[PDB]
Amino acid sequence: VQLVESGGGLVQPGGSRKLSCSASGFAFSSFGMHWVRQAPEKGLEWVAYISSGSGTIYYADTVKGRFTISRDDPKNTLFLQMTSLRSEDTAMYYCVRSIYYYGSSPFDFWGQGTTLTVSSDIVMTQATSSVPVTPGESVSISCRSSKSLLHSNGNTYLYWFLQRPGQSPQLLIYRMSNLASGVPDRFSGSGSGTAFTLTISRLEAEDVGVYYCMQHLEYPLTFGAGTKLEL
Amino acid sequence: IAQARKLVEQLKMEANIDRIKVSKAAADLMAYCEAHAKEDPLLTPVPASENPF
Amino acid sequence: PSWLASALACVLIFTIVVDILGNLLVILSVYRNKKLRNAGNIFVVSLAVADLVVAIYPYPLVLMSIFNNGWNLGYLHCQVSGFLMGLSVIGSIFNITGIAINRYCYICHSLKYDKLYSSKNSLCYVLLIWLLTLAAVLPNLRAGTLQYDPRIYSCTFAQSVSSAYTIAVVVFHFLVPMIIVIFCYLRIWILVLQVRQRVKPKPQDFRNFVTMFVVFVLFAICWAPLNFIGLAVASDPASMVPRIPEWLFVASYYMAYFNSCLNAIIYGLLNQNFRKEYRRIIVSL
Amino acid sequence: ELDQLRQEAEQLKNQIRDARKACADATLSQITNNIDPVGRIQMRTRRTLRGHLAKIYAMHWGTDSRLLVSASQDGKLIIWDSYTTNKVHAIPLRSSWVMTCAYAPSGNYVACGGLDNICSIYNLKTREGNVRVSRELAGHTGYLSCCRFLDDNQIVTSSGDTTCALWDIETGQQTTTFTGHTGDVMSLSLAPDTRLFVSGACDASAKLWDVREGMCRQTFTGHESDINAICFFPNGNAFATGSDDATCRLFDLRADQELMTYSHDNIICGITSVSFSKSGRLLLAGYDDFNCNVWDALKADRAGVLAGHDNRVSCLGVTDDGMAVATGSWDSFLKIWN
Amino acid sequence: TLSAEDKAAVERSKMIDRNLREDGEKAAREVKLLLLGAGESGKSTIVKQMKITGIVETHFTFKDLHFKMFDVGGQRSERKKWIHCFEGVTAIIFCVALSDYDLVNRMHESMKLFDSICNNKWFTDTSIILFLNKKDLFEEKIKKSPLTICYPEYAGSNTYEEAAAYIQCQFEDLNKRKDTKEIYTHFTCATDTKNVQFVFDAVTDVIIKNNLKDCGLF
Ligand SMILES: CC(C)CCC[C@@H](C)[C@H]1CC[C@H]2[C@@H]3CC=C4C[C@@H](O)CC[C@]4(C)[C@H]3CC[C@]12C
Ligand SMILES: CCC(=O)NCC[C@@H]1CCc2ccc3c(c21)CCO3
Repeated sequence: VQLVESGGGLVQPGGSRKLSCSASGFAFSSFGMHWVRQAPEKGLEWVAYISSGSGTIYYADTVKGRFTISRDDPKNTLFLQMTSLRSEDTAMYYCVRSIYYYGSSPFDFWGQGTTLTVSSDIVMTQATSSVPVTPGESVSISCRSSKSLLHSNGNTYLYWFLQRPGQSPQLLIYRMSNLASGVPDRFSGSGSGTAFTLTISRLEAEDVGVYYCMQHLEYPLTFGAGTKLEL
Repeated sequence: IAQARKLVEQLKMEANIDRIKVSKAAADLMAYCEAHAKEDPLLTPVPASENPF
Repeated sequence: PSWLASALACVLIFTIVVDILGNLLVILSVYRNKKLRNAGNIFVVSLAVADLVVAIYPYPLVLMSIFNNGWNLGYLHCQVSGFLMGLSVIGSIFNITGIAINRYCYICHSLKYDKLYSSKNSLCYVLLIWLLTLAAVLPNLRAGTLQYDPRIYSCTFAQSVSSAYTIAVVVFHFLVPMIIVIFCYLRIWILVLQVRQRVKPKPQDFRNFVTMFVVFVLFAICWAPLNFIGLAVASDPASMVPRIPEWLFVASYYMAYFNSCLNAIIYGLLNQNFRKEYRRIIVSL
Repeated sequence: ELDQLRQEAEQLKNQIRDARKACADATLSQITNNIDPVGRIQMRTRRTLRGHLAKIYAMHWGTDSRLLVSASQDGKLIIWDSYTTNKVHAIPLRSSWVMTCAYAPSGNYVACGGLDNICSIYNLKTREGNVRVSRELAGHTGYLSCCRFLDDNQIVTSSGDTTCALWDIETGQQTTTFTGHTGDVMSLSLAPDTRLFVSGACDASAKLWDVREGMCRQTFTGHESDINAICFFPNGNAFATGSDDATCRLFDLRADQELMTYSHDNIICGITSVSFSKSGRLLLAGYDDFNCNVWDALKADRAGVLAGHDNRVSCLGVTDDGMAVATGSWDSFLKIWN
Repeated sequence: TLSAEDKAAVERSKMIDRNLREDGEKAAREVKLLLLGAGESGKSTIVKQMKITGIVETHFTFKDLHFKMFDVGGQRSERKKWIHCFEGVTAIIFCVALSDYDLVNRMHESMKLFDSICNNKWFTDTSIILFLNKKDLFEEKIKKSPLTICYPEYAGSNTYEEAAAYIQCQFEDLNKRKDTKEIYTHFTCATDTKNVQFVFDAVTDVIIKNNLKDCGLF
């Protein structure tokens, strides 16, 4: 799979810019696309979502109306038209693919991200914003939600992401229990409603970074502040 | 001549295998049916609380 | 005459019972069998509902009126029944037409049928048909042409009040929905005959006409007499109404009433898809 | 010469029958005549999976007892979500003539085959998102009857060439070929430990094979018509057998003889599919009477009738949880009864 | 109520159960056929004419019809146990060798096979397209050898036209459900397109009758 996006750069406030993403190596027509920005120093933030077949489209309240998203199935290309860009719109716009069915793993693969520089809801809070760690240790990151995330059907909508330094986020655990494909079995998620833990066993190099917790119970999608790890 | 030999060999080699009494087999089947009867949602109508359909 | 009233009452009771029977069986047939939920069978359902809508409220009212020899009800109770008779007598005839174009399509322009008559297209076509029926029935309230006729004992469409509206009703409840049906079924029969003759190179050939064309054009026979009487009384309402005997008038109004169940019979029992499964309905119900 | 060998085979069969008679002392009805009847069981349909546009021929549950795969002649096999009646996947087929389907115990693969002589393998857990054909297992010269997964790397298939064959998914070549049937194999059931399997053919015989070496252990005879369905007892020491004689028969692996026959004077049509319950107390048989009959597997009494289908019930399966049974018929409908 | 993912799941399961509708519509519009007959009865020649391992599927578009075709004789197994798979086929193309009436007799096996096929429970309403093959060699074969050897209960002229007409009449009465199904018999016209044209005409007749029965106009 390969998600690469382009079209970023400098722009004057209130202008218009057209972000595009080139998707290859997978059935783009079946996957639902997301746009997730990340401020230069803040955490990640959901933007918009388009479903398979362009049926249902959702937007974040901060970008509703001003931002419109469209997809090009036969050319395997995703667009995000932006109108009236504001100062707070400067961020790292990632492109995320998500397939929704029974047993699927949404938000599995993430793009690179375009550099854009401009010159009611469930709120997530992470208890600790920085945990020093050492090789061979086992830490448990804690994340809390305003509302209990355990739905009636029994699926608790939590997602754990990992931000490598200067790289793209990777899904680790979806729905708090299920490990993503390609992720080592060291990680382990558990908890209950509004109380979530991520247990890392025998953590090693290429594992330090910032960890985000996601809710998919309802739109808009919100992330935690981000627990940052250092050696 | 090969087919008849193969059939004879197969019948001979499958003839000499251990048999149990039919009554013992019936008792074993009844014991299995009685032991696992409590965990059979088809036999006894499960209450709607535990019925996923 | 007592014999006249008795025969008219017998005609109405027969019509009511057979119409209710047929309409109920055909609606629950489509409700039961998934194979019968074809996009082409929606029009048959619409025709059944249209025929049934007077099989309950208005027909018993006029039956009691004959049994009472007088309008023993209210004014509003009269224009609410005339309105429903109008809806039935226009919706049934429009749904017969809709079925006509539907079948021409299946059996002729079959290559472009899947998209032209899809489920969404058929579901918006039946609603369009019903909207046309409602828009045709509605204007008589402002014209005040709905009133109780003592001769036939019904709050029916008065053919003498409005001339222009009568001739418009004539033109779109009998010249068009007859020409369309004639064209559709004649074309289907001709196409079948051509397909048969393209391969190999008589009593069954005639039988066929009898069971497609003649059977499905039976509706245009029942309304023809009173729908010509309407034109006659629209030509000169002052003098033509005394010039037409009440014999023809009543004989027509009961033929037109009988056609309301004739339609449910020819599109009901006369369909092998429903006929074969009718006996399953009786055992199940 | 060969006459001597034929006489030796005849006397071996005679002494085998004599040994089977000697071990026969009391039938299952005599042992269980003191048990209480299960009573009139009423099982009402809870879900109806629609979307197939042709007479279906196969269905198989997943090990999670929520996802089931069904195959029909419209060239499509669909994996359904039983709880919500959702079609998670729809995999087109190269050949629309499909007569069997399988769901891998891990759930990553499905198999299908038919008149095309190929038991195709499809990959579900693919990073590209779509379902791809992993391997096409060809070279079995006959219409396939029942593909069944052993693991994610092995599969057992039965064809109309009177031979069953254990394959290897990654190599594409059959590890073992089971021979001995003189009629077209039409059914196959795997033991719970995946160590043995039994198949039924037109010879009115069910042969108990062994996966390890391939020799046929026991041959069960007593039917008077071809065999259309086979299913083990949950204990794994017994298996039922459905045929065209309108008689389901329960066989014993250890006693090596027929145990009880399930017959009713009313039913005279064949049996297309059989199964069992979690406890094995009752077994469900799908007839051509357009209905499924629930037989008390310990008293040969018709416990109830699952009459909800308008055509012949091709196949039916019971979940691993034992919570529900899903039956499929030629009217292109799946009914989950409970 | 439904969650955010369950709504997307049902949207997926509604687009999947939307492409299936178009797939089924395409499958219904196209025409399916069967090939049956004795060994070396002329299946290969008709297949190669109309074209220009268990199932030899054949596709050929003619006059805007996909014309799916199945040659099943490749695989040898219980015919009665997969013949219900082909129920609902538009028509059965049956190939008969006219000149094979004397070799071992094969016309008796051909007529037995035709009787077995036409009287199946599944093939009740399915019309049968009948082809009579190798008539050219048949003419000289009956010029040299008498026809009475194949048909002892026969008395008539040994000319081509009369013999062919009698064979057609004899084969056309095997079916008992004469009212429901109709047999379209044809003599192959060497290397002309007339064979494919006749197949198209017969399948058009079957489709028209099936559509009439579906509408209830029958
Ligand atoms: C099959 C189609 C033509 C319908 C056939 C039924 C019609 C034509 C028949 C059946 C019963 C008949 C009616 C029976 C009684 C009367 C009363 C009197 O006023 C004479 C005419 C009238 C009103 C008859 C008119 C013709 C009639 C309505
Ligand atoms: C000349 C008209 C005619 O002969 N027959 C149509 C009269 C029918 C029968 C009863 C009724 C009630 C309302 C209405 C209509 C009718 C037509 C338009 O609105």
